[PDB]
Amino acid sequence: EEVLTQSPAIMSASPGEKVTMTCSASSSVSYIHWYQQKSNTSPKLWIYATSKLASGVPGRFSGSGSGNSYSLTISSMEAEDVATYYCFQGSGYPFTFGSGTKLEIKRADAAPTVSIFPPSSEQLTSGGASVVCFLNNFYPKDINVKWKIDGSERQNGVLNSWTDQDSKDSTYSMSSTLTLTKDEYERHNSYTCEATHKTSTSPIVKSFNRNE
Amino acid sequence: TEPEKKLELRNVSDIELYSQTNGTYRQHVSLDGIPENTDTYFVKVKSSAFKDVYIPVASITEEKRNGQSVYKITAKAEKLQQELENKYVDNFTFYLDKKAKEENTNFTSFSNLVKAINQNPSGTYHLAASLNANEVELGPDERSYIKDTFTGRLIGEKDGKNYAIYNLKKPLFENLSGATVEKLSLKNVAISGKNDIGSLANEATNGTKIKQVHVDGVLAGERGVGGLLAKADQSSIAESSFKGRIVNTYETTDAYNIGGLVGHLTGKNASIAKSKATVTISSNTNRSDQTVGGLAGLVDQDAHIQNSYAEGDINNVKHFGKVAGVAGYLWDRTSGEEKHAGELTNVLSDVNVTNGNAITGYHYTGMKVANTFSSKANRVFNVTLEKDEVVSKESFEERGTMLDASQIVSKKAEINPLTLPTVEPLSFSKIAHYQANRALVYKNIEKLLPFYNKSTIVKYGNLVKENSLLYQKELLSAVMMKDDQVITDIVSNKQTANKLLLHYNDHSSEKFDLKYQTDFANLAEYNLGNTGLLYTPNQFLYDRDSIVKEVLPELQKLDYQSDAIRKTLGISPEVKLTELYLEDQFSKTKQNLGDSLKKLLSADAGLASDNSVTRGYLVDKIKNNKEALLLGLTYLERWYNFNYGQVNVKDLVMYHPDFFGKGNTSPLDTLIELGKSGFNNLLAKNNVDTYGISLASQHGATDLFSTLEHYRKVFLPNTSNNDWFKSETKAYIVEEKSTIEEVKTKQGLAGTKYSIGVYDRITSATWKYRNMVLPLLTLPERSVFVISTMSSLGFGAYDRYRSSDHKAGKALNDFVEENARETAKRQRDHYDYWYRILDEQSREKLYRTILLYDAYKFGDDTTSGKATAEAKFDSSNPAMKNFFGPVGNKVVHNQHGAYATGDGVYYMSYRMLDKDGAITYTHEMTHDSDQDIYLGGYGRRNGLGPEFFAKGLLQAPDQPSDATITINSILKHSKSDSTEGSRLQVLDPTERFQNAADLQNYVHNMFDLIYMMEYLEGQSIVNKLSVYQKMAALRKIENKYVKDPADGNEVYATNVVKELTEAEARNLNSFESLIDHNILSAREYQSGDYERNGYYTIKLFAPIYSALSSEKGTPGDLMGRRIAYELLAAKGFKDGMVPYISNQYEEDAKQQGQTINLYGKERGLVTDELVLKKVFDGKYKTWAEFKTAMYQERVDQFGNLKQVTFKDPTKPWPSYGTKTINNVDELQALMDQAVLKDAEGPRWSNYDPEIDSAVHKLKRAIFKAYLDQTNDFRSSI
Amino acid sequence: EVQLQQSGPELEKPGASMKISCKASGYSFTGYNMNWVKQSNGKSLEWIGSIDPYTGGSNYNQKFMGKATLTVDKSSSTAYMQLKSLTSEDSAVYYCATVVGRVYAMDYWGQGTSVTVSSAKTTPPSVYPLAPGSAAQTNSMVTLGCLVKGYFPEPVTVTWNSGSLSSGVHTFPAVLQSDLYTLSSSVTVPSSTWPSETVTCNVAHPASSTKVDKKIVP
Repeated sequence: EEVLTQSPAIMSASPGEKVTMTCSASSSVSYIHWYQQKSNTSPKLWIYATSKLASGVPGRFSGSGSGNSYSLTISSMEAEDVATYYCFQGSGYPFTFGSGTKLEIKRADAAPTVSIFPPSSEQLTSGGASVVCFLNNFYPKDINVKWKIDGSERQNGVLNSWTDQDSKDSTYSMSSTLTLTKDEYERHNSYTCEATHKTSTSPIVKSFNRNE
Repeated sequence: TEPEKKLELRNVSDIELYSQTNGTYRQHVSLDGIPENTDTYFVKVKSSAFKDVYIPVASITEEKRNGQSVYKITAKAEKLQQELENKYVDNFTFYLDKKAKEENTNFTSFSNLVKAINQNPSGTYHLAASLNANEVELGPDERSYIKDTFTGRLIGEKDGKNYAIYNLKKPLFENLSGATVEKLSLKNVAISGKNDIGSLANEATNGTKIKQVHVDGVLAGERGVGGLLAKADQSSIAESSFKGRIVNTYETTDAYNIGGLVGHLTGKNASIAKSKATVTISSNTNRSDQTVGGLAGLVDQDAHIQNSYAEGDINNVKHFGKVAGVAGYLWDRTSGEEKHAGELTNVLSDVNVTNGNAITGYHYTGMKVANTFSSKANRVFNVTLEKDEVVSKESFEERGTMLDASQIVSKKAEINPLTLPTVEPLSFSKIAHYQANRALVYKNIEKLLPFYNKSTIVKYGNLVKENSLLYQKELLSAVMMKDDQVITDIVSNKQTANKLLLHYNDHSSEKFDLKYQTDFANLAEYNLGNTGLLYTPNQFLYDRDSIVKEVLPELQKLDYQSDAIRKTLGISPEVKLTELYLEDQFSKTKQNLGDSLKKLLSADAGLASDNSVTRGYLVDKIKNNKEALLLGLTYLERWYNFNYGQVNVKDLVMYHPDFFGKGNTSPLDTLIELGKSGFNNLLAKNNVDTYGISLASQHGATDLFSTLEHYRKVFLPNTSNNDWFKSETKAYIVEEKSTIEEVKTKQGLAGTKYSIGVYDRITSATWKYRNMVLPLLTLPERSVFVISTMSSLGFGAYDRYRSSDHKAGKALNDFVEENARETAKRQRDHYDYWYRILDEQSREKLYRTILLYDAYKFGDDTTSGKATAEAKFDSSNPAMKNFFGPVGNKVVHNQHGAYATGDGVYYMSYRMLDKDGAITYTHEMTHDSDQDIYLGGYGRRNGLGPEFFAKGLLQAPDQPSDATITINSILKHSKSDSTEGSRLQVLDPTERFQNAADLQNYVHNMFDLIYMMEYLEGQSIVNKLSVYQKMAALRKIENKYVKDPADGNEVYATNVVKELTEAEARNLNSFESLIDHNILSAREYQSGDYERNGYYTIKLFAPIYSALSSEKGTPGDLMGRRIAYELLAAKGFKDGMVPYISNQYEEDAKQQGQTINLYGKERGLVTDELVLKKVFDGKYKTWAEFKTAMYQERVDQFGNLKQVTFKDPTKPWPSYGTKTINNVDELQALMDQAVLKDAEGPRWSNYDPEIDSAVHKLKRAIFKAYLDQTNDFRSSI
Repeated sequence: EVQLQQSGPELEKPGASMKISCKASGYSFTGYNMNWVKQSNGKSLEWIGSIDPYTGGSNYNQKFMGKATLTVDKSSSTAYMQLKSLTSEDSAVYYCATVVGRVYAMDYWGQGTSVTVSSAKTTPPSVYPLAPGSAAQTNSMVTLGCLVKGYFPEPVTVTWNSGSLSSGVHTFPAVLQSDLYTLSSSVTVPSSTWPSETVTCNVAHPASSTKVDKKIVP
């Protein structure tokens, strides 16, 4: 087997910055075939044969390598550039793909508008309870959120899903869900969850009462 | 008149000078310059009969010969007296010329020619004589001899009748544009590259003329391959001629197209016409995009083929990729214009392509051929489905034995190029005392001591007597100590070698005790026993230790996986070096490098130079190829470490090249050349061809076997060569011979086609695995169990049979060797049995030999049962690393199954040494030996299948316990064994069977008993059966003339089975009505139709009242199998069965007027009614009449007499003693009850409603009673 | 141009077997080698086996040895990837490839077959209203939401304000809990226009045919 080891797994660079990825194999092969992939789309070749560029590609994208040491060198960073990359190799059987590296923009760190909404009357007829909150257009991804029951810290029944770096502002949304039964929802009048961000030292706390 | 002994060179072919002035040794061939202030030069002189002699120059001058400046040269030596112009001198001197002008003209030298083409790409070039291409250095990594892409505007060989250049490792031009080159041919070509390699050049971009060109030799590169140009670009090439060995084993992932003339055919204006080629072309396709067209291929962009005929063969490893004899890829990357495909005209090849198509790789409704011709070769490719199976595509235009007439359509044959340079030997007289009778003796003793005054040379000759074997021609002799083939003069010089082996042209030697009677530091001389002649091994005893101190360290630091070694190796970085299998010997050679390098320069060159600067040249000569020296000596050591009795041949080939003549050749150089030769040449399998490239013309020898044959005469004469082969290898081989005296006498014959001799059979030509002789010879231990049997060669792995219950050491070895003897007895008895049957003079093909390779599933001793391991490559299995892998035989290797390529057998489901595998051995033998072997020289029935001939027609019973009419020729078992119960099969074959006539008697009786019980069955049935009991009892058979993909015609009739209707059953009121309704019992048959060539056999007692004979040419499977079983039971296999299953009446059918078109060739068709008449024209005009007469004849036969001595159990476990059925009526009365009970409450479900069924119990009750009652089925009355 | 159409997305129960198919056009289907890859969300993308269409050749990865085999139909110009012993790990988008000049991609890759494997029955999702706590309502724009939790299998579509709002909403990545899928989405709208105005999410999920909307309450 020949491994392929792309690094860094994710890179944040401002537009116009110099960005390069390093992939290393378990063997030495004459040619390496790069492959850009957008999020949740079929991928397309961007370079091949180590340096031979693929069609419909900008000049900024470049590639180089020898022995077990290979890499792709993009001179300038753009929004179109934000994509996954694989130095897939087929020179030797079995054909193998690179470990996986994705370009990301370097952006100013936005602070979020936090959420929190009670279990609906439709949820209460079911007999369950689910409060959920979001963190608005915030950067960098890095965010830590807590949950609470009547103002008592809780980390159970909690399910957090991260938005992927957006397209237009490339800043991330977020949502976490505190899910417990109606018994707990009726038991705790107050429900709380609070964000944590470098952008704002103070954790952004949002809460709504059972009575309101 | 006593002369003196002084140094004197007699065969002075030429003198050469080199200088160390620049710190590197360089040749000052001409324009040396006015005498240099410092004599840093050393004079190397070449002799046609002796190794080059060396000494530093001591004086050099420049004086005018006839007012003609010529650089005088002189050399100081210890005693180099020269008889110059019949005048004796003290030390050798000569005169080197000023300059030559045969480079402005490129007619004379290859080195001059390459320079000339490089100063002017565009010019007219002509050749004065055939020349050697060895003159060029070849470069470290230079792509081709010529850098220019536009060159050779008019290169011609027309000025002379014909000429060619021999010894090529690089393409010629590298690219051509508007270049005309014709009448140019090459001979010792060996071009290998990691780029798109073409023999002539990489490409011809514009129209370039390639005509009357006849390249021949070796061509093979890692990446791309074209016969002349890598690809054809709008260029005219025709009447070309490449005949050479080309293979791309390297598994490159690019879709390289290889071609006979050009890998890619791209010209629209271009076309290949009336061209010729031959090849051992092979490759691993893997990619459909990769295309090998045999003749150019990849026809694209309107390229037309004008009547081209090539005779080369293809051995493709991968079935998936596209390859074919004349076209690899008719289809275009552009749009599919019938016209952009290109055109094919008057094209026939006798390619035995494997895993490839016959004519065109891509078949498209608009095929652009229209003039298709093919030869009778093998086109079968392996489907590789769950079961491994191989079949022909059957989509080509076939031709008969007029292929020679088709060859006559080709316009030209060849040209006979004048021979390369000669520089003849010019082998003395004109001496004070000369005896004419001793002239040959003088030549013979000129070999024994060189550098001796010619007068002293003849002085020794006078000492010879008339009886001396020196009077007989004496080939080069050699010196050895206690049979150590000593080469180290510097070490054993003081030591006295036991004897001198005086080789003769008789190819025999004589032994003379040696002694160091006199010691000279200039040269060491020895005593010639009592005879009193002197003897000196040819050396100057120079200071080798100084060279030894410097050479060993740099060469010592090398790695098998070293990239630099790979860079010097002819291999890509991606490819794994596994094929070398030299890593073990890479380590060993390095461990022994000091002694190895000691044995190397001991006799490398003649040096009289006390000066140490001269010794440095030798050190410079070695390091340059240190990487190759290691690889070469390692390669030679790996393949030459076997002794003839007590004498290792390693020294014989590694050193002493003079022993077989041509001592002038440079032994050190043959190693460095063999190291750079290239991994294509060094490839394990390539050893045979590498004997041609390197071991032939250096040893002045023709074939590896011929040198080895020449060696038994020299060593261990009086012992057979096959005997030397048999005694020497570790592997256990066994050549059991057949009892028949004539065949046993033939097994005695060393002559080919009669010898059982394994050495002979492997050495025999037409054996693809002849290269398997080296790896077997160097096998470390008994990891190879081997057998030899009539028309066959067994091969197997001890490790394959290694498992729990078979301990790897001793116990596994004991069971394997004993099993090998048992299987050898089983195989040879079956062939001896087949010989008794074969009296039709088809014994002319009696000894055809094919391989029997094992699964290669080399299991651990730990594994409880047979291993399923692929063990594909690079395993610690000694069997794989030392054998099978070096003689690479890549195979489809199924998880389960045993398949044959038609020239070999393979075992996966079964084992070659397995007793049950014996039945499979005959099954493969049925698949291969039949076409004209079991058949009388007529091809199998046109529809009759390849696997339709064994499942029932011709295979051993799968087990004695198994019940099917069959001959148990393969298995012989004892009568005392418990298997005697329900043996149901011949206990001992070959004893009851002494002739085919005796088989005819054996089956008439065997089928009389079968015929007796079937009528006993129907009568009970037609007489006493309920209407509903009649429905389940019987089945009906039909024939479907369905379309088959292989043949457009749908005339092949296919036995299909179905239940008969209730109305159809009411009609039956007679035994004859079963014959008329053609309905047979459904007890052992299901209504699922029977696929043609499907696995259908004949149940031992399944009643068949059906004679469904197709008016069509083919009838089906069971009916075809069944009727052929009664045809044997009536007429002899040759007399009747062979006519019914060999389509031999096809010529009679054409006379009759019946015909079927086959392979786009109008052909004859043969029908059952037609053969029904040939076999029985008047006896019966219907098959129904033939079976009807068989029955009434049969009725009288059972009725008149039947033995009373039939007793059977046919009862439950509690044993029943004696039925004693005295009469048939008693049997019938008992039969009526047993069958009636069988029809009462029938399960007819779950499994085994037959061996459990009462009717079959009773059927095998009185059948076994007869088998036990009679010694053999000899007579029933 | 050559266009490749893989089978429609399918879902199968583990320890089972399924066959997918890639359609071909504008190229010699048989003449250019085909290829197949498995697309894992958790891991990078990994090749299963290249296939030769003209002679039905099949090269297998050691990982997929026997797990799956490749077939082809030259007449229909459509290859077949055969899958057996299907497991939850096998669950993935698949993708056929066309080899040109030693290179499987960009030309050509099929639209994708979202092969999934499951022992979970079709389920409609749980929708509840999502929005602010202490201060985010005061903003010029307040976002509201609708949940798509505990449903099987994905696909899903959504509309807002009774379908009156189809913009400013932001769909959030899907996540799977207890074997039933879950996902989210937002509705950025002025806060000056809510609860002053009201909205409901017209969610349309095809496999379970869900049409359930939730009103947002301050």
